[PDB]
Amino acid sequence: VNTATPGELTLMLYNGCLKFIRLAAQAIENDDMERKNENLIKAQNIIQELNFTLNRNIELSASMGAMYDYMYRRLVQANIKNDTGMLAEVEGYVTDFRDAWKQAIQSE
Amino acid sequence: ATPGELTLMLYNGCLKFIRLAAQAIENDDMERKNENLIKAQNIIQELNFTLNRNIELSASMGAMYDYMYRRLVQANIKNDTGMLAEVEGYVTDFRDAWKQAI
Repeated sequence: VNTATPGELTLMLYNGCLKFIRLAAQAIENDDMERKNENLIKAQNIIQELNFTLNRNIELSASMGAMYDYMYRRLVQANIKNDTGMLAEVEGYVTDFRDAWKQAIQSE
Repeated sequence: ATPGELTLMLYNGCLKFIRLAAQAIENDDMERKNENLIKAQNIIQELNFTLNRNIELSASMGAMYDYMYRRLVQANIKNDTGMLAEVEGYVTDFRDAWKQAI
């Protein structure tokens, strides 16, 4: 909780993608078709996960980044003043981001 | 699998922790308030970092993701490990560059 490294999740997908590709190569060299297909399907899923997020993030642009900064800043300010009020406003913003993101998902 | 799930997951996680924090404050539970508020904060930085990088990589990285996707599909059909190695090289480069950004 105090040691979170911003950006590690994408890193994790990258590491996952590489393992699946490598496992896929081993599956082929050893006549294991089922394990080759499953791993490539998974390697493919990570790429599409990154692809989706990249594209949507480019559309949201820097103003969305300014939005995050604010929220982060507010949660810190709500944590120092025990202001459930500020948690309510931040919750209102995040709720719309999620619903909006949920849409962008189904929308394909 | 649904492309986009993981971010949806982060948003939902972030809402849970924000909500548990509101609960803690009312119960004068400073312990859990801090815990949950830091988690929600970590999620925001996680989303903020990714967004900032993705905008720097630009849409060109997007075309590269499509190609890689197609090469994998092709490599699966051809049982070609040379193609896998190719993609593996790109992903390793992108992962290192990201490991640096962090």
